[PDB]
Amino acid sequence: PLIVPYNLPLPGGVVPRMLITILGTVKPNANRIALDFQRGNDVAFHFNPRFNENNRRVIVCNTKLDNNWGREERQSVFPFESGKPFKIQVLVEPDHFKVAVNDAHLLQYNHRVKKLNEISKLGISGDIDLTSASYTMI
Ligand SMILES: OC[C@H]1O[C@@H](SC[C@@H](O)Cn2cc(-c3cccc(F)c3)nn2)[C@H](O)[C@@H](n2cc(-c3cccc(F)c3)nn2)[C@H]1O
Repeated sequence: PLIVPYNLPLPGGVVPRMLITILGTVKPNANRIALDFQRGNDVAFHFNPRFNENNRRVIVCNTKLDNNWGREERQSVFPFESGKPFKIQVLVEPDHFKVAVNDAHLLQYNHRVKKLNEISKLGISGDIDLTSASYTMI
């Protein structure tokens, strides 16, 4: 039963074969969730499920550099459900982040920030009850 927003340090940055697992429950009437992999003030990977963008559900992914957002990558497959428990897994691969939700592959995000060892914090925010956030090496 962790506090949101939650900041999870990633000691020494991310590395290929690192697996991050987030367990929680989506609040009723949730509007948004966000995972922010941070390199200092920059956001290397922003993963942003939106439950009502013009009455559509969409996942927006982006990178923020020098306080400016880049080109969005959008995914219309939406596995989250208001009120229900979820599992997000982020596997770091050499050329992308690989995201699975409830054990089903969802998307890959090509690395725009290439100093992977400097991506050393994960922020978790939005309309969820957070149960656990951890990492391991596979
Ligand atoms: O990009 C990423 C950014 O977006 C902006 S909103 C502006 C664009 O969404 C508009 N737009 C559409 C398009 C486009 C591109 C292709 C197709 C198409 F149809 C449209 N191009 N630009 C949003 O404020 C940003 N944010 C979210 C949060 C946040 C904080 C706490 C909790 C939480 F859950 C989230 N903090 N900052 C972050 O999410």
